[PDB]
Amino acid sequence: GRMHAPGKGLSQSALPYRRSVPTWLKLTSDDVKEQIYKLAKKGLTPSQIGVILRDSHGVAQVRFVTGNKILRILKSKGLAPDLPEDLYHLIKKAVAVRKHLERNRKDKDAKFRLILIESRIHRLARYYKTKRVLPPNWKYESSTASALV
Amino acid sequence: ISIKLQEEERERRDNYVPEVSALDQEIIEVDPDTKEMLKLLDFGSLSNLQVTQPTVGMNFKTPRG
Amino acid sequence: RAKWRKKRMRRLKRKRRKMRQRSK
Amino acid sequence: EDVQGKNCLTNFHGMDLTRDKMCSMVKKWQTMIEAHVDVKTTDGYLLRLFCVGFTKKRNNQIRKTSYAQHQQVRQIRKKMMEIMTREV
Amino acid sequence: PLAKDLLHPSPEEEKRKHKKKRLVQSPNSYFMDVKCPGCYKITTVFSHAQTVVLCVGCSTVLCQPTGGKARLTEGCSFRRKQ
Amino acid sequence: TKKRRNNGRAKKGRGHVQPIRCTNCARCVPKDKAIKKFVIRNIVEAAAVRDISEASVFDAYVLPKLYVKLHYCVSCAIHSKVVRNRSREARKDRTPPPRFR
RNA sequence: GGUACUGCCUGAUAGGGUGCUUGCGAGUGCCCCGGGAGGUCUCGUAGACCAUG
RNA sequence: GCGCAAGACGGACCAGAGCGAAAGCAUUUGCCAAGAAUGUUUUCAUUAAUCAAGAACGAAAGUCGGAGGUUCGAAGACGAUCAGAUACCGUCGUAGUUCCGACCAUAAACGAUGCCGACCGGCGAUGCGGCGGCGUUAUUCCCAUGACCCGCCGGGCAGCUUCCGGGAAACCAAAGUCUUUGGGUUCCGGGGGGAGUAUGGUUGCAAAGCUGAAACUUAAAGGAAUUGACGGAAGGGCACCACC
Ligand SMILES: [Zn+2]
Repeated sequence: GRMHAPGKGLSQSALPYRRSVPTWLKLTSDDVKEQIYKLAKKGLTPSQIGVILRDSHGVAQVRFVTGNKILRILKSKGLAPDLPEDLYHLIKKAVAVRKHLERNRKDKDAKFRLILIESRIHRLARYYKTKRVLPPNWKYESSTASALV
Repeated sequence: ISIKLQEEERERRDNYVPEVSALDQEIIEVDPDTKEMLKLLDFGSLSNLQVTQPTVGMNFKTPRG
Repeated sequence: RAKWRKKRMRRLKRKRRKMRQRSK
Repeated sequence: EDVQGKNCLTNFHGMDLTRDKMCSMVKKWQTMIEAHVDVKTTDGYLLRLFCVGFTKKRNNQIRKTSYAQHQQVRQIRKKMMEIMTREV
Repeated sequence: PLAKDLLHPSPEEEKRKHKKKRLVQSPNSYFMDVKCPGCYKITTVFSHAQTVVLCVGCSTVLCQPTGGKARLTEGCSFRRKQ
Repeated sequence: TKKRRNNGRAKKGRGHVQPIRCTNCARCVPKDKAIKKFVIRNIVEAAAVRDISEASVFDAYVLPKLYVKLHYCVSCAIHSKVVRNRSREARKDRTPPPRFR
């Protein structure tokens, strides 16, 4: 089940069998691509974009339409995050926990959770060094953590 | 004790019947769904039937406590 | 009973810790 | 407060429920809800007003217990507060 | 019990089973087409829609997001697509 | 040999319960284990009802009732015979006694 | 037009509270008026808890 | 009876209910950050399971500093009971119980049942989210929404039931899928004593903690269940060698 938690659960997305772009959809691959482009120019992560398009424009999976998943399209055009957005998110959350945990020292539980978060970071970052998306001198440090986000 | 002939005398007493069967009624009332299960059996044409209105509240259960 | 002979053992051990001191 | 020469003038002070009633209300399968407000009246008198309420069993209810989720309770609480505050 | 066609389930039961436990994974949500009464415009909306969706010109708020499904504002018609 | 499946206490899926003071004893017992008996009776008992009913200044004055929640540690109950032990199979039955005629 | 009922409180002859008749359980009755007589309503009945060998 | 003060503690509501990694956690209101489950036609694309070394939290008591001392209360002091009580009962009452700041790392810290995963009979209940469904209600019609009511789905705490199968049996839908013996992994036991003692090492202010023998000794120690006999246990039952 969950990595850092006790709970074991089923909550997810089930993609339909047909990878075939349905009839009613009126947008090109290019159209979608421009949409995505400007949406990225508003400062959104690939998830955000995916969600917007799924909701308002009736795009089930961009991936079926344009033949390329979102992050590849963005990274191809040159606009991509420096660090992958999830790693980013975790870093930011850890930032918050730190910031709150400096004022209240008597809080045990938060200290505990911080440590957990840091473990998730270390796992991910290891994985990204091995897949060469980060320079492998890269180090998460408690001090410069506030900078990167 | 089982005396005898008293199995025959009970065969007498037990044997009985009213002039018409209780199973015979000119109008039997039935729920819409019963009529559906009959309509599957192609008996939806039966004459004796009367469809009765379904009860609107659902409580079949005892109030636990 | 267990609890009490555990206790007695700690008494005895404290006493032995006294009778043998690192000065000896 | 004032004595009139074998006449005593009495002004309101407090109010409460008989212990018996209080106990009579409380039962084991229902959520109890409580709140209080401190209100100055228009003549300046300062009053602490207490409020007690209960989740009622519905009439056809099969389920043994009537319980309000915490958010509902907080809501009701807030509304009691509002109401009596406005009244006094 | 001891005899079942795991191959040919009755469609009803398959509507009943959890979305991932079905013989084939079938999403339970659909793309629907929403129309506000006061305007002509048609809008494609995902059945369970996070955020909030808008009709552009009228500034009409189509639907509020909820836990399970987005709930459209009153009087707005909708049609499941296909 | 494990005696009760539930270990005598109602505790499930929680680590520790608030301890309470025995009615009779003062002996500390956790709330789950504590034998609780609720008591609804009349302030004045059987005969003094008909007695005092006549001495009233009010008509149709209903006697107040006393409500008392009781907690007994396992010992005290078996002492007061509020609870008595039963057979191995009959133990399993948690359905309360038939005071309802 | 035919045909029922109807304790009190709230907010409809609905909904929600709550009752009296004999301690209890059944029954029965309890909107208003006029007139009329007939009266200790009937049937059941646990309602019981203050050492040494 | 009226007021005042102090410190503790949050009754009933409170449950085989919830939340947490576990210790543990119940007055109102706000602020601060977390978190599971659920929903999802979102995104990354194997990032994952378990864990020597090493780290975080860890009830009570205990120890150092500070504040505070209502209740209770080891030590102590009486008063009783008793053959004797330095004990059970009772009056007084120090440390402590309380808050803040540093230590300690142990409990029958117990589901006496490691963690991840797959499969294997039902049945009603419940908690949380979702989906659907007549009908009631928040007064009379329309949609929201809430309260009941009838189901379905996924997690949870549990329950009942059963020739699923286990098992020494008690019992267990896991303790099942074990001579028809192999899903992955960590910790760990080898008759009873001697002993969790001696020693060395190590942590601590201290009490102690962690690691941990041997010489010797001994035919059993032990676990379930079965008939007994007994009990100062709970029930019944009889007798003028029991009473009325
Ligand atoms: Zn006691």
